[PDB]
Amino acid sequence: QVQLVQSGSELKKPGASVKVSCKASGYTFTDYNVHWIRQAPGQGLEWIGYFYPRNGATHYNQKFTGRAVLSADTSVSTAYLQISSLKAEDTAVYFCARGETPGTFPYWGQGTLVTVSSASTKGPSVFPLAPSSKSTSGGTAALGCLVKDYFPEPVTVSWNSGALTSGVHTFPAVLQSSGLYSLSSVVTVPSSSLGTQTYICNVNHKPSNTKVDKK
Amino acid sequence: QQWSGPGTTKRFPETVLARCVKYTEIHPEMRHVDCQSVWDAFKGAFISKHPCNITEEDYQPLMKLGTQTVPCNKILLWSRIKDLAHQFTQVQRDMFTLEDTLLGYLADDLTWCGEFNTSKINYQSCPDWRKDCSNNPVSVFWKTVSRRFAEAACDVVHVMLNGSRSKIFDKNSTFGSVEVHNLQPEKVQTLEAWVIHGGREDSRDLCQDPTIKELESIISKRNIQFSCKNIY
Amino acid sequence: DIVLTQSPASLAVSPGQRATITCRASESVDNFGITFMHWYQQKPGQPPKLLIYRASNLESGVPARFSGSGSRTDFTLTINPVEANDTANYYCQQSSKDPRTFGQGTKLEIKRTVAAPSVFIFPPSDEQLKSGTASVVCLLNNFYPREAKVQWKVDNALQSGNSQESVTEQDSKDSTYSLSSTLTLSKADYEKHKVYACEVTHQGLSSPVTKSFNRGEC
Repeated sequence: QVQLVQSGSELKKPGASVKVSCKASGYTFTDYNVHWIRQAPGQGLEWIGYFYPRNGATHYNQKFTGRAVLSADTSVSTAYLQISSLKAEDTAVYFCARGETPGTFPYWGQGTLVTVSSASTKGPSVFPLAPSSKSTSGGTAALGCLVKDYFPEPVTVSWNSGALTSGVHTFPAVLQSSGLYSLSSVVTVPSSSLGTQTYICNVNHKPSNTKVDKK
Repeated sequence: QQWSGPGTTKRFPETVLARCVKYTEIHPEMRHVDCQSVWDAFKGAFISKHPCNITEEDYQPLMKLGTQTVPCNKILLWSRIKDLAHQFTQVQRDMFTLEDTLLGYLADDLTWCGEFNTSKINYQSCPDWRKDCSNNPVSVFWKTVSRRFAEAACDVVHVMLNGSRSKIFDKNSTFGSVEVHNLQPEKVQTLEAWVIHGGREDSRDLCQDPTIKELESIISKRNIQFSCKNIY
Repeated sequence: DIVLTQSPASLAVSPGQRATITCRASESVDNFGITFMHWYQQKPGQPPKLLIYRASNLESGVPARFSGSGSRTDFTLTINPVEANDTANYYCQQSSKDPRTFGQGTKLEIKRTVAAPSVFIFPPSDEQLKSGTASVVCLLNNFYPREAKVQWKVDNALQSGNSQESVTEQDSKDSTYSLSSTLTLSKADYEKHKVYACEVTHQGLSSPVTKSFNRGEC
């Protein structure tokens, strides 16, 4: 089946050059175009410019001219984008997009968050947000994991190694007064299963390589 | 050589610049191209050459500056009539043809000539194909673009073939010269060639008529399919 | 460019009723028999699945609830049987000229009859009190249709400046909001006081419920 897969999130410095790479699977690479489309967070969408992989024929938007240099590889079937000499206002989400013509976009990649700052990455710390010691709620008891201190944004706390999905109430990574991000991934679970099934929360922060666990 | 033909039409670079400007205006193209530079590569393809000494490698800078991905399966081969081929692609704009391609939309219904000595358009006279020589650059361009379009054709072909002549399928056309040799039967399987009873038919036993029976005699020794639906 | 602005800024429709998310172009995008107006539905945590493109064509795989009418000036997107899983942004996008700028979006939300909160409170852990700062949370549920705030009471002395708020988005089936609110004192200001209660308020409530716990006696 036709699909697309693009590269992961990147914390850039001011002045650095982004290099997003996609990968086209399910279809022959020489037939259609590989567009790029921005999303600044909480904002609207913004077109960059599209590559033609049949003979290398590029076309940019008038604002991004010179900064954007599209390329590809016809053998490995990977599309590209490069924006260089970055700065702090340009933090956004980019997507690779295939259209049936220019002017439509049916098929997409999954998303790439690029963040421009100068500070260092901070791995998170976990806290067992303990359940209610006055244990009177019927079957609506809850325990959680107070997670603090991200410098880069995206995390997907796996809680019980992915299995825990029902009850998981994860909050947005909201910037705390200190200056990092923090949320409170909790679990609304049956009071019986709260004491029975051990709730080993396992977090996942990919730019720090941090994989800690807590019951 | 030069003479005994209708020459180049009036307003040649303005109609070349306008025509494909309508192409980058209406179709959002997979590269927005320099319509001016298209005409400079067209000028360098044939200008101030000997009309009956034009080969196919003179036109490939234009063909590599007009590289489309003409959708396969949705294709149409035409022959003989132009007005009913125009009506059949106006009912069949889903199935893209040579009057819907970029290069056909550039040089559709145009003829060009040029005197050998210096940089001028020969506006008055023209090398005819039978009467002077069949190496004129208009037939060179139509041979090159029908070769590329019939090679990249695929799946199901739907040829319209009129029968108003006594020869329904003549051998010496561009159809029976390059199109039916490079129909490429590894991707094409079934060939619903659609014979027309318009005009004056040569014989009865339609679809047992002899030239379409010669095309029903399969040229491919893999023996890919032939079919013949009629239009009454 | 062509600049396009989306004329309803928000919506709040209960399911079974209809909605209309329109936009207005500055000039004609409809030239030579083509109009270019392509709507795009984007749920959060999801790149936009394509909707009505060239102002008529519903794409295969999309439900037939959607009916979009494009023109040279007026571009409606009406959804007559709206469902609970439609909580998304609905962008518009032209492609007539070579600038291909989008709209800016419209936050469609789903109107639901206002539930009661279920308040929880959690004291900070022993690893929290041995690691430095401390943090008391007031986890709610079904509580934030843009209504109101928690209110902190530290030994009946209010403590502002150090109380954040984090709202989750609307759910896909039951439409459940919730809210964390931490209070980040030091070790000394946590060990200065005894009662650490919080007083929420809701439109779905009729009394301010105040959960509480003593300092280290839970």
